[PDB]
Amino acid sequence: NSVPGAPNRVSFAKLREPLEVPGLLDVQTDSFEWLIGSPRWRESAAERGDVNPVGGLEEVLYELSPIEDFSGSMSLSFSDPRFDDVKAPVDECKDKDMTYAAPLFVTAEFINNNTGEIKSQTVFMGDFPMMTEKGTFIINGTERVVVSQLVRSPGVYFDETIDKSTDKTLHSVKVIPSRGAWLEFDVDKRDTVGVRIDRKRRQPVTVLLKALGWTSEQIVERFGFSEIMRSTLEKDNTVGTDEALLDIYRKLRPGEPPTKESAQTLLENLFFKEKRYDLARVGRYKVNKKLGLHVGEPITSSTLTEEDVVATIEYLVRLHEGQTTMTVPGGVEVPVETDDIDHFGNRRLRTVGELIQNQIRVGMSRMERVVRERMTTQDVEAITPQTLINIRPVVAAIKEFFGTSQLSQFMDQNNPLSGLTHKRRLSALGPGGLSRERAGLEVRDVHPSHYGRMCPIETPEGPNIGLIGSLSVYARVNPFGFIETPYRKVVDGVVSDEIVYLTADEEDRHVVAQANSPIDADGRFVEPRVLVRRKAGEVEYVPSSEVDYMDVSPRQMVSVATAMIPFLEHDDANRALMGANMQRQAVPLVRSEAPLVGTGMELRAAIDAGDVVVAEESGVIEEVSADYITVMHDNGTRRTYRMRKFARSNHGTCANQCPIVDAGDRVEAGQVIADGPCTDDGEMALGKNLLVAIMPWEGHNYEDAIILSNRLVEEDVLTSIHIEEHEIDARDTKLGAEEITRDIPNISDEVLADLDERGIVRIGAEVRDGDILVGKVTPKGETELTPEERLLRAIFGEKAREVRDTSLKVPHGESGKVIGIRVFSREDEDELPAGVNELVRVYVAQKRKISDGDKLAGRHGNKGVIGKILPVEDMPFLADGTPVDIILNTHGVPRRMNIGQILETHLGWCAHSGWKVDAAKGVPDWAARLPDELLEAQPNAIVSTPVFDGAQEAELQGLLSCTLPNRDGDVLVDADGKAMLFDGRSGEPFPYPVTVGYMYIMKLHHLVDDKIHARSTGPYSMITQQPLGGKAQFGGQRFGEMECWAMQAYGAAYTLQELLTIKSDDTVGRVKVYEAIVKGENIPEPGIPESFKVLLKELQSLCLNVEVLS
Amino acid sequence: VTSIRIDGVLHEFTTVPGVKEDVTEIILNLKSLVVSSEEDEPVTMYLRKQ
Amino acid sequence: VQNRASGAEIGRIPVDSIYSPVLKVTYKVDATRVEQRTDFDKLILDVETK
RNA sequence: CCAAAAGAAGUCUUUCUUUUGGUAACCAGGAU
Repeated sequence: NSVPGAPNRVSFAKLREPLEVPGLLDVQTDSFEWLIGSPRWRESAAERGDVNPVGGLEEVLYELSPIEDFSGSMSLSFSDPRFDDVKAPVDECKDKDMTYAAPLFVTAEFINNNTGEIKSQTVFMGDFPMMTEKGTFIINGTERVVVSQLVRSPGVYFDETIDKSTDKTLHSVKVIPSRGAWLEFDVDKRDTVGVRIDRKRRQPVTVLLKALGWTSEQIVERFGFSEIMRSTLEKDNTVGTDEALLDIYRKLRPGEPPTKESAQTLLENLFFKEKRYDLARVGRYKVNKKLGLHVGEPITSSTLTEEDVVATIEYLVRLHEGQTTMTVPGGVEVPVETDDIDHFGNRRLRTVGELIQNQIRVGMSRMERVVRERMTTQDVEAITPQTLINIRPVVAAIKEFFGTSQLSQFMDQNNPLSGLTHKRRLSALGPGGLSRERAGLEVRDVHPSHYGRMCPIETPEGPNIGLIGSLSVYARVNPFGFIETPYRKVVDGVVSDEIVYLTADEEDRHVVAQANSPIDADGRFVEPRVLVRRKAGEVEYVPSSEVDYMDVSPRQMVSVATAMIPFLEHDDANRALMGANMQRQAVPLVRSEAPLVGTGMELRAAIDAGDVVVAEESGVIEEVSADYITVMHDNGTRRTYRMRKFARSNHGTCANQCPIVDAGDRVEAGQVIADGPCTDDGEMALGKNLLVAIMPWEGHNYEDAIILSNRLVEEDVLTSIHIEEHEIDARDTKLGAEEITRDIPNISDEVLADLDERGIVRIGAEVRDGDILVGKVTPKGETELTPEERLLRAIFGEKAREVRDTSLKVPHGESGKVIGIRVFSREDEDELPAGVNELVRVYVAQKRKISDGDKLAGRHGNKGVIGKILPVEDMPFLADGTPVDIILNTHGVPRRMNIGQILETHLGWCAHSGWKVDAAKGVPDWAARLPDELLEAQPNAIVSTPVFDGAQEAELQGLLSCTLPNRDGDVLVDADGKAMLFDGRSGEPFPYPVTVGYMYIMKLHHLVDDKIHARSTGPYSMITQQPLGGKAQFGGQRFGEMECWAMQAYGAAYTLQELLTIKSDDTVGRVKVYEAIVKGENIPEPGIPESFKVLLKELQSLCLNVEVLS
Repeated sequence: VTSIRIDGVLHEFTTVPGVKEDVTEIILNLKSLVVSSEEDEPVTMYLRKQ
Repeated sequence: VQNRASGAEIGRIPVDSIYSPVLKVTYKVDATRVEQRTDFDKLILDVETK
């Protein structure tokens, strides 16, 4: 549509969108360039927040500096963070297992406050991992994604909880800071206002107020409008400020002698000295907004103040009093109401920059601790800024973050859509967020403030449902971490084109209409009554004069993955959730095909994911090949694009890239120049178009099972390539000298045929489980001084030749060609982990066809494993001899409420055959509002039905009534959309017509070949002698507690006794039963399991005298 | 056709210098040949291009 | 056919074989059911090869 | 219970004897 070479996909959309879809990877990239402080972010903030532009690093270095000693006779300060160029390109870093990072330098200045001798230096602060142009990090070769975290913003939260004993309303307030100490004010069943500083027992608020320097006269002067505060003051029992300080000291400081100076200083230290208490800028902003204190002054300062505390107490007591609004002296009035903590005005987003800033902050705190401890144990005038700084904790924090965290994860690379979905994810679980096992049902709900900001459909189906969400298409995150959505403001009933981004609170104040409303070509609603959203998400019918805003489009409340489901509004939310979640499990196929009926989101999602090659500058193609494309730019310069051929992804799939241009074509900037894994000419192509029938067939498509044609196996329609990675390295060791070689002890030559002259197998050789990939031997150890042997070694010269082959064998259940071998070595001064001499990596590839038990799926949540694969002759075939490819059961459709698949089938038939609306005498009425150049289409036409503005039922019916014949003038599918099929197995025609069409089905990464496993006997564990677990070792299936209850219920005592003794851990029973079976004898009697004896020994180790009596 | 042998390639998952397609696409294109033989034993046909 | 089953080098690329000449087949029957009960069918079979 | 080496018999490749050699916990992600 707005891409220079996109395919012509004609849309059914009736509406027009004013706003283009933003960059879909803007969250990550605009959050990181704020952290490092790029000029791009500087300009972006200038045209917005020019009042105070500062990056994350500069903020950390400003809050840290200066670092002073108690005497104040010397200080250390930091400034001007600076980055060098990256150490190596992205491709080299990924190939050689190097972290993609850049050096960081700061200017530390040391001042002696009694000699004025200033000493500045440039201090190296470590290597800082840098984000690539696709929103990912490259840590130790692998590609990672940092996920954005949904947390609760810091501020003041008022809530009311009923009381069981008295049936009274009990209000409360919590002042949650960033990295500080809490303090709650509450009204208990008795009419008194308490306080819980830090986390202690309730104390009257009067104690705190007096400790802050308030006389009993001032309190009753300002807080004289409530009976509760007077009641609390009267029964205070505390007179004098010092007494209040002492009481607070008693409560807070356990078992210490109270005094005046310590109590005076500790209270101000806890909440007012900003080294132990911070609110951030978001917290200060939220407190000022809730209480309305400083509307004008800019936010500089992050500590509490007496004004804030007194205002909070007054707000709480007036809320309990039942007031409506409150004005604070020196500040505008505000409404008095309780808070909802699940409101997207109270939940903010910690993006990829905020998290790294927090980690740098703790690292710098540790470093400054070391610095100020080291400033007192070194003699002055020998100190230089380089001898105080210890950079190791800082670099340690970064490593800990990027290696160990629940937000730093391996990038999801099942297919291109998976990674884009991974980068736009908002997870509520992490360090500092709630927990999967401790999350209720009120936080998993879809609050009405999510509209336009978090997609209500796309979320995990398991125990993570509701705790992980995804960002909508048009949403952006503002400077404080709050999500915004564009709205089209309507002035005096005229729908303008001024787009304004509103966060959930502003959207709360106003009244918002709907996108699919009847605009009359002049920005005027046809009727006065339109559905709107009122304050608490209420939906009503307001006359079209109060409306303030309208949505920029439908498809504003959905995310990227959910915007690719055609006919989404005909499917219930339960099945649409599955349809969106199963699109990121599809596996790339050997050849890709774009859907006949899409939604128009595929091109944008494909170009923004980044798996395609896009012309950086316009020019003319000079050379094309399977390996590269050379573009000749309009001005002299040339550029060569290299391709990724058969490269493994994080999940073991193929990552091909092939060109889609010829040697003479001219390309334009931003034009797709080479396809990717799951792209067909620049558009996402996750599956294939299959001819489908919707009948029950002989019980093989029974209960969600599926029937496939054998053509899909012969013609490699659903074939995929899977690649495996195997690693081994040679390490020094204390004994020394690990070696990769062909000379392996106790190995014959027949099992050393595929290996090349120096170990590793040859490229192209097919392997089976157990074959050796890299030959390797290590010292046998047991360095022993046996007289004759040792005296022969020492002077006579007998060699050690102690070897123990730790070779690399291909594990159980694996095979395929050897496509690549990557060998590192210390001889070539390659950067390897310390103590490693050599490192070799072998890639093994398989090509898998579709087979029974493999999982398939559509875009509407119609999953199911393949039940049978019929020969092409015994399948229902059309009157012209065309067999169907897939057969789906009827009983699954009407009960699940996903009728969108039937409409997709009808429109797919119409698109495949091509149509022509006969406007011989006037266009038909059903085709009146149908866009032009949709009145006719050629066979195999690609169309698009946007998610909430697509093809109506009347238009589908009309298109079905007029559809082109195939070769002879025969129309196979009638106006109802059904065809007369023949039974290819018996020969007779089926008595009634059946629904046929084209559906777009996907192959999911749940194949049987990874799921099948069996075991007679094999490896056993060590501590307990039970069999191992897992397919790669061998392992047995687990016979758990529930399966034991089932067998006890049946009454089968002998089966249960043998299963637990002579099949698991009866060490002599195992061998005896094997011998009895092979020799044809009777199975012997079981003994005692070994785990019971292990249990007895552990109990005895706990100093318990366990003994078995007779 | 029962098998092929490209001289410069060792397996199906590689690329030929100068050819716009890769070996997998070449095999998928050859999978559309229609040929008729007259003798039971296998025979070989050659293809050379410069 | 797996490369190991036959005696073949690394350069051999086994290929799936489809020895079917016929492309598409269909039929229709013209049943004449008169009132006097002298009936018969008429098979019209259509064959298309590659 | 398996591998390697040596000796003996026959078969043209098995048997007998001797020597050497022979796993877990965390965190994360999925499925029903």
